[PDB]
Amino acid sequence: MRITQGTFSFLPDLTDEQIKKQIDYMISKKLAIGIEYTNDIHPRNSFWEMWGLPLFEVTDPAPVLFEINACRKAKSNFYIKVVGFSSERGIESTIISFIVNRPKHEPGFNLIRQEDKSRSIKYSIQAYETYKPEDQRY
Amino acid sequence: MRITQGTFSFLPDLTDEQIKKQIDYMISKKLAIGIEYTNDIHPRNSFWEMWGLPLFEVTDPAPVLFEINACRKAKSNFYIKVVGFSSERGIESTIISFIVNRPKHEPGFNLIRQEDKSRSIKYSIQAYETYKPEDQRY
Amino acid sequence: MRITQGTFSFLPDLTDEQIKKQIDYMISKKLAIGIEYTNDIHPRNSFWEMWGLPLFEVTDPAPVLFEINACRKAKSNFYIKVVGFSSERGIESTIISFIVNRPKHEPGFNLIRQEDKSRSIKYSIQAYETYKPEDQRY
Amino acid sequence: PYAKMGYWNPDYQVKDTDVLALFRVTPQPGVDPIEAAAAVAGESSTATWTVVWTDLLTAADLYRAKAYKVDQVPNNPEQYFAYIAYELDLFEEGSIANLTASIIGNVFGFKAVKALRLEDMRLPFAYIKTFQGPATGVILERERLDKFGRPLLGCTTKPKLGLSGKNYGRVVYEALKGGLDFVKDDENINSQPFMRWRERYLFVMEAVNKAAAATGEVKGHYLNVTAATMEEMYARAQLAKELGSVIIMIDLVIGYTAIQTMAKWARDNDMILHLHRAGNSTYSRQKNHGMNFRVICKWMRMAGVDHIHAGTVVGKLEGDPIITRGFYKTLLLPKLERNLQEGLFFDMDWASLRKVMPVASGGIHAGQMHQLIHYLGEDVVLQFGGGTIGHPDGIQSGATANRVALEAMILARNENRDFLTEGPEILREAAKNCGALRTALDLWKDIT
Amino acid sequence: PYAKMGYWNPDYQVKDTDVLALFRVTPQPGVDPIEAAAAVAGESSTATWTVVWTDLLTAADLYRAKAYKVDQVPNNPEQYFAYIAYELDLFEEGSIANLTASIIGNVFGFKAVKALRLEDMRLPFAYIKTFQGPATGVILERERLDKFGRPLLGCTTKPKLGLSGKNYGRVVYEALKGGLDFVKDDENINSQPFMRWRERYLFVMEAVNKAAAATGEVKGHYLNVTAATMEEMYARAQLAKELGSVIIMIDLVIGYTAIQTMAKWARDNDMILHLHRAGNSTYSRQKNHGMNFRVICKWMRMAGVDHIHAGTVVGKLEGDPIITRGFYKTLLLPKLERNLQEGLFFDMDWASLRKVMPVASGGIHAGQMHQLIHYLGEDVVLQFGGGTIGHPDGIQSGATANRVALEAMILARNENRDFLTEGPEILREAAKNCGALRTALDLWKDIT
Amino acid sequence: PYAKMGYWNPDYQVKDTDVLALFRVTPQPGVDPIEAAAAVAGESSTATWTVVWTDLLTAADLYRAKAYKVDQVPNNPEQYFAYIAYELDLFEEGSIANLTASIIGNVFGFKAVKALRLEDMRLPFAYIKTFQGPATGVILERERLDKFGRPLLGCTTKPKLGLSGKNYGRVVYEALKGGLDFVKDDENINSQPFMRWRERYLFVMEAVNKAAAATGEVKGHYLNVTAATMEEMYARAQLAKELGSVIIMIDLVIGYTAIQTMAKWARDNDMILHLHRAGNSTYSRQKNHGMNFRVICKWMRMAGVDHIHAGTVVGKLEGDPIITRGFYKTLLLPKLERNLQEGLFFDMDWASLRKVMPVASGGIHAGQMHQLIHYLGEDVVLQFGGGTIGHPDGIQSGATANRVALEAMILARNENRDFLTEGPEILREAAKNCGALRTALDLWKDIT
Repeated sequence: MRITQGTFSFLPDLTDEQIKKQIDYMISKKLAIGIEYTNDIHPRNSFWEMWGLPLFEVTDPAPVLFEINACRKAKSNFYIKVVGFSSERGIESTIISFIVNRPKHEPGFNLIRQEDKSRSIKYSIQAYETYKPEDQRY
Repeated sequence: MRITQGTFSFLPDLTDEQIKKQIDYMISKKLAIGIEYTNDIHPRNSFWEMWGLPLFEVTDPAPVLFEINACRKAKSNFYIKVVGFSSERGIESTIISFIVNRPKHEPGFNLIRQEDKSRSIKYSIQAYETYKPEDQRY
Repeated sequence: MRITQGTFSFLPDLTDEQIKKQIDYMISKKLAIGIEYTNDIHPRNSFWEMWGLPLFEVTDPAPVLFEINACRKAKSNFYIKVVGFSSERGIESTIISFIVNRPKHEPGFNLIRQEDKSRSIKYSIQAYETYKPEDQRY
Repeated sequence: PYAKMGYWNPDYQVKDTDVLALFRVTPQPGVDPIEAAAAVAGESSTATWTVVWTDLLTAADLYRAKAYKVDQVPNNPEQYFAYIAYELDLFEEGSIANLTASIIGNVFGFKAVKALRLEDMRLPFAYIKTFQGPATGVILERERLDKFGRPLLGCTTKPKLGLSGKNYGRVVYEALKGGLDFVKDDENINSQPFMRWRERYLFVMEAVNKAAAATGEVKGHYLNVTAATMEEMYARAQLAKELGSVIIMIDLVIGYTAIQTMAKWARDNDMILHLHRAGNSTYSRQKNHGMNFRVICKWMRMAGVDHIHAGTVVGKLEGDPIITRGFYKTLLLPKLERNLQEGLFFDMDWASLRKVMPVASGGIHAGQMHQLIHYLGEDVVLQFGGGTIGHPDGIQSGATANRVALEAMILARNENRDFLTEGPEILREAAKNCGALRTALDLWKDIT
Repeated sequence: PYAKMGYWNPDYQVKDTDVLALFRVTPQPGVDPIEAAAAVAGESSTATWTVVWTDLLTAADLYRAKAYKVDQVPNNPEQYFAYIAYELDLFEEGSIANLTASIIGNVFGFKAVKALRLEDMRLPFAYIKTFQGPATGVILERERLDKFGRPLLGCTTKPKLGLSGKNYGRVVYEALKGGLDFVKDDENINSQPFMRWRERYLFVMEAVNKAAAATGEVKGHYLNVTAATMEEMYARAQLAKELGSVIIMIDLVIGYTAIQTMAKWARDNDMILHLHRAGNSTYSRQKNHGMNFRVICKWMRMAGVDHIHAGTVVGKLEGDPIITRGFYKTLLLPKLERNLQEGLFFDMDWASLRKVMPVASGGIHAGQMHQLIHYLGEDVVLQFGGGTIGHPDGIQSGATANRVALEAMILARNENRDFLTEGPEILREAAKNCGALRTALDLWKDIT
Repeated sequence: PYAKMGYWNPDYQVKDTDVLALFRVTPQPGVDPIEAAAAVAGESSTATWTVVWTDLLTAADLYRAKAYKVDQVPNNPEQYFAYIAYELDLFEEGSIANLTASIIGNVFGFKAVKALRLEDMRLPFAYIKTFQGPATGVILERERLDKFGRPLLGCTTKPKLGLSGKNYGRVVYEALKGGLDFVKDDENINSQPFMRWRERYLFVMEAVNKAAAATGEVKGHYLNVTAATMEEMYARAQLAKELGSVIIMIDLVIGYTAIQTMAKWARDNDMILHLHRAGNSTYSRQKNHGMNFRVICKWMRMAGVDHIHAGTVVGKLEGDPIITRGFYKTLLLPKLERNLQEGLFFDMDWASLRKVMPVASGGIHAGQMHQLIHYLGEDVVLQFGGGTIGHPDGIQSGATANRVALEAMILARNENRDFLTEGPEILREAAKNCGALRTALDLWKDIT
């Protein structure tokens, strides 16, 4: 399956040309830019791993693309996303987050149903790769 | 003081001519007519004493006025009222009730304040004449 | 006993000269001036009877003293007080209230103790004169 | 394409269980009346804009409203009366919010109609029977008060706002002792920096019990329990009950779920519930758009309020006498008969739900008593205002003048005098014995 | 005699703490504009019709509303804009019912005005600060969903009514798994003989968790908790929380006290609260009478709903684009600047209250994506209808087509393409890689 | 390096919403005034000692306090007045603990300042509006007691500790019946081996009701509800309410969260809440370090106590008359005007929060009545001590002497006599008619 977290995940995976134009937009919006990666693709895994520190005051997409590519080489079989943080008062949060690398095959999620009172169920979702240690996924 | 229970108590006490015209109205409304009397004038004294049974199917005010006058003589120092009961479905209740006799002097009511939690008070009202036995009031 | 509601009740009863100087003060404070009277001296009897309407925009103590004296004659065996209402924002209330007439003898108050749970008691206080009808007190 | 989609059916046979709505419809310049009607049915029932196959997993026809009759309105060629029927099963038992959502949901914002006004509804007996109806109702209310055969009298505290809790209580005491049956909180007084709610309630109950003791009558003051959240309303309601108040009031703007919540509360707590209709004119006033007030009267009798402001025929709201009569009928009768002039478009049986007491206020005075009685009848609360509080002789005098006029008028009516014709004279004879009333007549004769 | 009674004051100096209202006023044929304005101020503040001496026991001027400016409206000589100021002390902190009562109380039924419409209000900072504002708000909502930089997508279940709890859940599952972020209950589905509420909730949560597991996203369904009484609403809300729903919905017809009650509940229970505006058009539609919808947007942001239907510029409600923009601003900005074309008559600071997510629905399709993005911006929930469920290839395909179009449009916008001009082509390029979307474009090109 | 890090800004423009603090600053021998000021701003806001990149994920400037003006203090070259501004958004609405933490947190232990004293604060209107303010307040308190136009009189039971519940009640009864409006528990009497709390309350209420019955006045005794935990305080509070006490008291050492908890309780339970300021002098006494008492008066009026000990000008605390006046102003006025001699450094509007009753105690006697009235004014509770209980003629006589002096002084003031100059004579004339007062004057003439 195809995991559809991310702003453009219903599109084909972005080319580097496409990514570069998204960095331009981020820059024009004055965002801090973070590159983050993970191999527990659970939708409530809020804290992916950080690839270095966010880049602030970026003025050219080049350094950003370089780190993205450095991350892809070191972590080719992890999901990797780019995140743009706005520091505008009242927002002070993420305003864009999209996937720039996927592992080659995504097996998806186990759905667990624990039967509770009457007819209610307590659900968990667990990504299949996380039944394996980190250094063995994907 | 003047007790103002009753439909016409803010008017002067009714003459017998006036009462007779109220019986006419009751009759035209097809009411049962009851004459009731009391010497505990508390506003929550819901059950005054009955002077005989209500009169049904009355067609002339005469018999009613006669009982009213019979009640006044026997109970001259009691309040006496005339009550018209409607049996119309959905009403089935009193639709008029007015005073036709008052005692000569009404001393009124004691107000009792029992102090309860914080600033709240539990009130009673007690007619002064009821500090006396029935056969000694008014 | 001497009832000590009122701003100056621990002083001797005021002379008319004294009262007049209190009206001067009220006037200088721009108060509405009310004359109120009662023969249920309970301390929680918040609503004494009104002797006419409060006097507004008074500029001379004379009209006020005249009403005070008119009230004393008509109600000589009632307590009578003078009350000054401030309309100043954030106050909007009484700022002075003193006695200008007392009945000739005050018998005082009955204390009633209703025994409630454990050792608690529910108290009432009842002025002795209110065991009598209004038109017979004092 | 609504008329072809099943939403128009001049043949449809209305059932006794159907909810029926009467809409006053103003189609867009080009669009056909039947198409307008069908659009309103469709848009408020199963209004999907492509074909959906999921419809076929259900008994689809049942959930479609049906426009089944259109007539052009008597004097205005550009308006039509559209009759629509809804299956009883579409609605949640006992729920005003569901009925409202379902009926007035989308269709007022729809484009193929210029304007749209819900005018009447036929609530079927079986639906009406799932509602509590008035917590108390006229009949028990009068048995509780021991007040029969005459309107009841009230007024709102003046100034509406600003008096301290103690100065507030003063006005209550004077008005009740002077002869009014009730005094009330303004719809705007809840709990504010100049006066919090608890001291108001506490002073008020001393006023109310003092006046009972002074007159020998059951008296009351509508304590306004209106608050931002339900728990806060319950706290206020609870204090009024604890202190023994006979009556509380709520503003219509708390909305329908809070009103049904309180109506249950009042039933279970032996409390009269007065509904203040504040805000209602924003949708009930214009003749071409919104909802007619009679439909509000139906919903509020179902929900279970005991009093509701229903109109005065004379005064600051000289509205149509025949339309107002229609409102009072809805509120008070066991059964409604269709009467086009009154604006009652359907017969309707009230399924023995209790009656609601109508309330007339808005620039009325004792000098109109004969029209008031003539138009509004006997089961009504006549609410005075500056009529009472600004009597030159004082609040007690203001109250007495009103009470004397009222009683003299009812006495005259029951004598079978032609009170409407003879009313000014009947007032004059009463004023002969009542100074307070003479002063009031003199003072408000030229009232324009 | 209102203009002479103190209710007109062109000199009055407005304070930062004053509540200010802007009314669109249509005087009676004879009556003067200033007299009309003063009448509206007077009638909604201290509006007594004789003199009362009890006023003098208070600081009377404070409790008087003041009409302080009148202008004739740009194109209609018979209408005036009246500006009125109310002292902050007149109102209960945190209470919409009190604000509403106080402002829109009597004045809509008053005779010396033909028609009257509340158009805007300036809520002062110090009053706004006493309200909770949105339980969740746009920013936290997106952090909860982990969905950033794009509108969110939803649709209402079709048929609105009739499916069994199990057949109902089927549609939810298909829609969420196909790409929609949300599915919702219709405003009319509460609990009815064809389907009671509990089985709906229970099937729905299985659908929702199944779709999370299928897509790797947080998904949700607005469970409608609308019910007749507050205790019944709490029971429904509690089940949604117990089953772990991310979101519930309420209908505006439950009324304001129940909405603030629920808004507190949602804040304390980590629940997104969607407000469905069902019924709003009865008073917000006509341009001459009632209340403008922007004033509702203000009150509902204060009360603390998280989403509210705010208008689509294109489709079954092609309303004014510049007026709609005004609505979205009210909902979303930290500060409002007066702009007469948008219908924002006052500057207004929102005192750091959270943002509400606007929702666009009503005959929209993927073929309009470029106008939708252009008009409505990025923080909006685009709600499809027959747009999704009646795709010839199935519900999942309907959903996917919408999601692909949305993302392709945002991608284009961020590339700085002229997406409004180039939009149909941008759609075509996306459809090259997406059959479901090609089918949707072909199918809804001539949509009239 | 604070002055260069953004924490010093002599240009900063203060907003109406900003919280402003005035600190009396004593820099370390070498350090510059501006650097001292900036350090205090920095150290209490965003005070990190290296660079942090996480700042840039926020609107960092908003969360920085700003030192915006420094002046050297009038007579002491080594001290500066530093003005600092904090954004309203930094604070939790209605929370004294948050305000306190935020303002006085770190900076008193900081090294680059020798000494530091918070002198005044400007609480902005919009923040003040989120607090309840006094449960009761002066105005309602006097309406509850029906006592107007004069100070109220009280005293603390002597011996403070040791009397049995029955012997304790004796003193209460004698004092109230003799003329005092109140008697009180000492701040040290809670529940101890020599006397547990319940029997004290039960004997006391019999005393209090006996004295009401003897005098015809509402009387009260501050029952001290101070206890180790909140549940224990609630138990005590609940008994006082159950027995019908008009008043309870709390010690300031229970701390701010418990005080706001009780203040809410007293508002909801119609109870006067007296705050005893025990312990306050440990930080409010020295002129160079700590917090000035006027800032405590502000916080406690916000939190919502009804009485607070505020100073006597004469007696065992002959403190500055002009500074004390400043305290009474804070407590009692609707608005504060900056007046450097009083120690009020900012204008401040109280946003219609209720007034707190100041309490004067500490070695006062009837022989000072004319200075007391002159300095402290009319809204104050004058608390006597050995002044009352140790009258040679008995407790009742002690009380009467105080009450006679008080009333005679107010009567004189209202006659416009020069009571300050003529006071000893005014006392002498009153004592002519009052033996108890003659004995008191003779006894306490040479009091040194």
